[PDB]
Amino acid sequence: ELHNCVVVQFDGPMSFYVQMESDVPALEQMTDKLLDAEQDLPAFSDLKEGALCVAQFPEDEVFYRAQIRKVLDDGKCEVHFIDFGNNAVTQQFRQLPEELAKPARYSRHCELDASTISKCDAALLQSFIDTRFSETFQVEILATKGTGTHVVRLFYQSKNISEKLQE
Amino acid sequence: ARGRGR
Repeated sequence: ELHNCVVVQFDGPMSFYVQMESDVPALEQMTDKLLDAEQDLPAFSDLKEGALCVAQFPEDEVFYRAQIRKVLDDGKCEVHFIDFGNNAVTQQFRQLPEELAKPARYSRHCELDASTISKCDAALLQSFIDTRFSETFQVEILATKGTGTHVVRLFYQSKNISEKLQE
Repeated sequence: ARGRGR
């Protein structure tokens, strides 16, 4: 029971987000629809935590489904791109059609059993993972907590990455 | 990349 995915964001073995090779088809179509409607999307002003909408990714310049995580100053907010998993600060918000708000997030928050983490406590694991953003990893979902976060085992080319926390 | 933008 191992599914292909890609680690898009890493904050540790306790907090990271991936993109299941399964949901890619849906995600692409989402992006397609968002790119064509973008220009004509209305301005978004209800700026408060948890507010769903469409924010502009400073790097891409493209708008994506986002959730306001923290309201800062000068109309700048830290937002979380639900279909990716990374956050950013921006000032560009446009409304998200209800039709396009129905789908589920396309990036899944995961973590490894904390009970099996660190034998040497590897912070170089961050490096090992980031060095391979362009690569395909594998996960076996042990469960999904009431929060939506999967508890998982991480694999790279058949090898369990936890092995990178010990000798 | 992945479902990003063009």
